[PDB]
Amino acid sequence: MTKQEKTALNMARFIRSQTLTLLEKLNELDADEQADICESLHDHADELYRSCLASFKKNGQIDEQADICESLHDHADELYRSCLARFGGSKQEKTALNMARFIRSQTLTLLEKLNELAKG
Ligand SMILES: [Zn+2]
Repeated sequence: MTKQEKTALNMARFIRSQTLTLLEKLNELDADEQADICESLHDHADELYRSCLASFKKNGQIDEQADICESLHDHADELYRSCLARFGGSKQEKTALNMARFIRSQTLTLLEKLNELAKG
């Protein structure tokens, strides 16, 4: 596996955990809709990672992974969007929001590094 691939792999796994850490915080606020969205988000992160391991162990010939990540970014964005439309203004809520945004960003750059990888 190359440094490129590894970084991209190391970014995917990181997202699998973050979706879990934020899922926790989301449950405490009883933000049921958001918690539900984060789940699909987490489920997409599980498929994306697995798919990348498969490729990076054979050959970094990624293609579907890029497609997935796109769907992962959509959720991370949707998640952020919904949180930005229903949260009050407390500390607890402030954190769950910035983490949501943080994820959105991490999924953006992931998608980038994956695309720059599908073109060789
Ligand atoms: Zn999972």
